[PDB]
Amino acid sequence: MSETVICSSRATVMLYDDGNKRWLPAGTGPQAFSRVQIYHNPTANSFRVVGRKMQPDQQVVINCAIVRGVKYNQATPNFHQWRDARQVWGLNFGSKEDAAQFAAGMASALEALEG
Repeated sequence: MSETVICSSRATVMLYDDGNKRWLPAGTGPQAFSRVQIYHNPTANSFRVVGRKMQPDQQVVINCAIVRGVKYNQATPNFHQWRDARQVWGLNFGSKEDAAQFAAGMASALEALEG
């Protein structure tokens, strides 16, 4: 299998546009939540998020890498916004378990990457 996934949460990934101060659908225009999973690649001691929509289309809404530099902010019980380089990946969740599970793996990444 492609690398070793960490966790999986239900949410509609969102990309912030500091240029205009607001959020913006990471993937394409349409929306309908997405199954985002984290990738645990210890071969290089690095992590990366990967999520796709929940429709026959199957499109990745998130595909970035996190390495001892991003720290989950968690705006609300059902939201996770982190600042990596210059962008912001604020994904909106649908259920408590989603936002809770998502941070589960992630938190592990930021912990095995930072120290």
